[PDB]
Amino acid sequence: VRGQVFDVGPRYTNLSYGMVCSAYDNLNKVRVAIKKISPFEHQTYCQRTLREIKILLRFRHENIIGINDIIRAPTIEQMKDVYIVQDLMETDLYKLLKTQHLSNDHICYFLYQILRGLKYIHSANVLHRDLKPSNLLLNTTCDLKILDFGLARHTDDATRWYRAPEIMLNYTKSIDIWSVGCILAEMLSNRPIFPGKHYLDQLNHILGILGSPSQEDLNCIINLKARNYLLSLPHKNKVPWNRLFPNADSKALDLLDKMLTFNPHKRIEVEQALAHPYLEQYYDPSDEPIAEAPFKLPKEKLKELIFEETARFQPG
Repeated sequence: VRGQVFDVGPRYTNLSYGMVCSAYDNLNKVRVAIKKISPFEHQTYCQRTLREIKILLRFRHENIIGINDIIRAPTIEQMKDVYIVQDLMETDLYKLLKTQHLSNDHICYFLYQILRGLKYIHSANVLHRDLKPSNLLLNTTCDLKILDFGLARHTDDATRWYRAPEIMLNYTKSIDIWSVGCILAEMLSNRPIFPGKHYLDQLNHILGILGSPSQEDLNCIINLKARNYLLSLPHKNKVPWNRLFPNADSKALDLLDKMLTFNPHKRIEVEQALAHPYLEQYYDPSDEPIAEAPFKLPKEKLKELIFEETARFQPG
């Protein structure tokens, strides 16, 4: 013990305040971030923890936070906590957007890294489902890494402001691109584009900017409660992107428009976004890898599964 308890091996030496701490890596001689997880009484927490560990251990990508080490007891009986060790990140996009104007070059670079990581995620048959500024970590040289796969789902199976319209009306990979579109909007103005105060308010905010959906888009909504809801709303005209973002690069707004497309079947794909003129300085498909290994219970089995998943980091 070396405090409540935050007991992290010989390897992790200094300390600054499941809870998170910065700490000194005595091997790699860089400081690191350590998340103390205590999930084992709660089936729900065991689920999120298992999913996040299984996903992060399979993934190897520059724009996805890796797991460098896992600290736990050598036996299931003694394992009450798990410590996840990750690269120390200066900041996240949430904190950055609270006080910093982003240059066009930073917006372009951040967007490119987000999309590059998301291409990899999607190629593994994973949906993130909770992309938001606080889940995007930056280091001091503006390298960007995607955080938090606790809520992730297989493509064959969240936070209101970034939620796609079809989540309220109806699903696919397209959910994540909408979130990215919301984040780009937020990078352009330093304010959330759709700050809904409740579930249906989020739809009112989207339609306030996009305008009322077309007959063609509504024809795609087969759920009657959802379609009739949309038909009950007063008509709204589209607000042009250049009215909202008079300073913005016209290529950025073109791409924004294609990401914030109401109909998920018409919405731009991640790989089409990467190939958009806005990202031409960065785009290099051979340097935009896909996953080698795409993805295909009570407390006690999940605890056992978390034990097994974490075995590779043990001295053996």
